[PDB]
Amino acid sequence: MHHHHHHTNGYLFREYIGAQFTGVRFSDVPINPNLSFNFILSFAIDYTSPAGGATPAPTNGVFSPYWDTANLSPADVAAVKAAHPNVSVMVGLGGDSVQDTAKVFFSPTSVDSWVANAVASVSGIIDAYGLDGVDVDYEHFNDDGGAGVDTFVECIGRLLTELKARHPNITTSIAPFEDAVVQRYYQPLWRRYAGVIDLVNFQFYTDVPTYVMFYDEQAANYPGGKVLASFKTGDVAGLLWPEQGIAGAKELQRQGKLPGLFIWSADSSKVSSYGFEYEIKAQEIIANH
Repeated sequence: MHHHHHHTNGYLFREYIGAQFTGVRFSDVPINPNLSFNFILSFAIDYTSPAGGATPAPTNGVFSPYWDTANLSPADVAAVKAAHPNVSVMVGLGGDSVQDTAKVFFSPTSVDSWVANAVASVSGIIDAYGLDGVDVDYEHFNDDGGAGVDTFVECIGRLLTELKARHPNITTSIAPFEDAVVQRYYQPLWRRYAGVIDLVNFQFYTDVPTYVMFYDEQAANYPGGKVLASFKTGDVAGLLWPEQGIAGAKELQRQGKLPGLFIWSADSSKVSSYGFEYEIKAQEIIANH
């Protein structure tokens, strides 16, 4: 039977930046003036510092910036936004590791204690940097006796609900990927708290044979037409990866299935053999339907 024609194509491009300390600055990244552009500062983490060889440990939701704050400061956020009225800057929470040391687990002491610490500390980072929202990117779960799915759903849902109360215009997102545990944690969060989660930054970087079939699996896992496509730069596999992402994004857009697109990461692109070419190509697609 005919499938309903999708009507979701949008004008959003997002760029993760700051995790890899390659000297990248907002001003290095080409910004297409004909779309909505977001940077995502990578990452604030509720772990202690690894500086000088210390072992990071969970802080129960007391987040600190661990991106390259020297090159991506509050003044730098203000400057890129003054030069580019289409730019917003968000803070990412979590990520894989604490500056390439300990893996970042979702490890609350309790819902209420973690939420209280997370609201205060993340609101503090949003205030200090003048930010426009928050991306939730927990990727490691203690799924065999540690903090379970309902604890995660309540922690993130209540954090985003209170931030939407305190910063009513902010943009929230979640960043799941295709891992059975990760999907079990994020799918019920979207079901129970979609009202306070604006975007799904699904990481597409399976035996599913095509990019669009893989995307449609996630559109069905996270209903509402707000799943962004994505790809990664600076890959061991080379330009094969990003070229498949570009082709996938073009095919999604042909089908009305491309609300937006994001790249991991500015830092990787900067030191790649292709510079920011994929940011330019991705933004050309998003700006010119």
